[PDB]
Amino acid sequence: NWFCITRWLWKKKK
Amino acid sequence: QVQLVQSGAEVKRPGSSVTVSCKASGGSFSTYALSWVRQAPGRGLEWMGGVIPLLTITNYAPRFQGRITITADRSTSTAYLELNSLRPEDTAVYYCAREGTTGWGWLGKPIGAFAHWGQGTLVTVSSASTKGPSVFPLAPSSKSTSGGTAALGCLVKDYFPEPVTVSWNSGALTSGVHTFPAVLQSSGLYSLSSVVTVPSSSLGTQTYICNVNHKPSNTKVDKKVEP
Amino acid sequence: EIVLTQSPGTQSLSPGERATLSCRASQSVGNNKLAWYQQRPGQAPRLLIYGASSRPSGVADRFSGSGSGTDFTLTISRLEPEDFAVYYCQQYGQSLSTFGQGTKVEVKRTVAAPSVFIFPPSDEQLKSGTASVVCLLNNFYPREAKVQWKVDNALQSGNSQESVTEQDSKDSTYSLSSTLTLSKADYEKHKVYACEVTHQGLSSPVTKSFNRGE
Repeated sequence: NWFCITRWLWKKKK
Repeated sequence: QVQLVQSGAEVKRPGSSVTVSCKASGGSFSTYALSWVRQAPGRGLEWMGGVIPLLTITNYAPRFQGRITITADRSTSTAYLELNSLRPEDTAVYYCAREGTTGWGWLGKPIGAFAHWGQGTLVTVSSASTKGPSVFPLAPSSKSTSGGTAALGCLVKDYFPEPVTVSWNSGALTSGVHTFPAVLQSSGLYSLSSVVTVPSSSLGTQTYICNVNHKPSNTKVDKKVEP
Repeated sequence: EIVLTQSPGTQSLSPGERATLSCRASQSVGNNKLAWYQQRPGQAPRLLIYGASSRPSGVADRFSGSGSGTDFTLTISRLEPEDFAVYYCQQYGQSLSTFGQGTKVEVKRTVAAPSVFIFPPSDEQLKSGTASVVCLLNNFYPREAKVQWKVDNALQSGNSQESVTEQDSKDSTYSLSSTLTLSKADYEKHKVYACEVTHQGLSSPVTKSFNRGE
């Protein structure tokens, strides 16, 4: 889901 | 504090292309989803597509694939929407919206939903040429010279494009004032009327003037309305 | 391609009242990613609830959202003056996001018959070869109103357009304009022009008219 990408990017960095 | 500022109104001919911009400020640009939503006059919201700046990850709605291009310049925190082969059906206010962030602050984990919205950009798609309106008076009835209320107004006809603004007595008169939604006539031109109800005892003493402004044509008209 | 259904499309409610809005999805909404937005006339939408039930900071608590799968609900414990507007639900459970058609919440108030006025075309317009006759229904409620144009008592159809204002913020009424447009030649062919209005607030239909060039 495209609307999940920023969440995953944020988690990957956080 | 996320603020989105969009470029100004546009008027295009069918088949032409348009590019609307959205400059963000007051947060980080790259790591947050930014979408484009549109709304035709008097209709519902329609999600068109979006982009994640960091890797220019775009996501287009199938209905627009081929006609739509969404870009984003990280150097200027500005996103763009390019729509080609315009059609009158594309006449609408286009909004850019950025997803919100968890709890307080704005560096929290994105929430997907659109919490921040630009002011909107009205894009008109028509073959009509820019034209200032003609203003005609809606003369108060003689059937009500005394006793009750009297109504008078101005008919603002055949102008293009939207919008047009109307005031009464340079803005001094605001109560009982009704400016109706413009109607797009088959001629390709817009039309609307502005009315106001006043005491009939006031017809013989107070002058009434409707100030019509149509910036798109740099037109300004002041018309006195009387019995 | 999730289709969102919001019904009724309109609800009439009194102030201070509680409101519950429905939103049905053709298929299950992924991760319950359902959101609700509020949009007032002339203004951009505003996020009220996301994640089907999370209320973002800066949003009064009288706003609550619930549901999952394909059924969802927005609830407004008490309708404040500023809460009367249009509400849209959106699902972002998949790459192709969609919105419902929206539910509009208007202020239900007592019945108010419209005050009717008719305006003949101005001589200034006639000269250009066109005749616009205008009928005005002023400050009435409810919304439903039937405006019939009659020229020499002959019912008209297809040659008039009407527009209605948004519910007045102060008295919660509506106003409507009906414009009959004719060529100058056609206008000159008849004598009596009349506008007939039917409305819940009127015991019997009201007619306003004038004799051309009189």
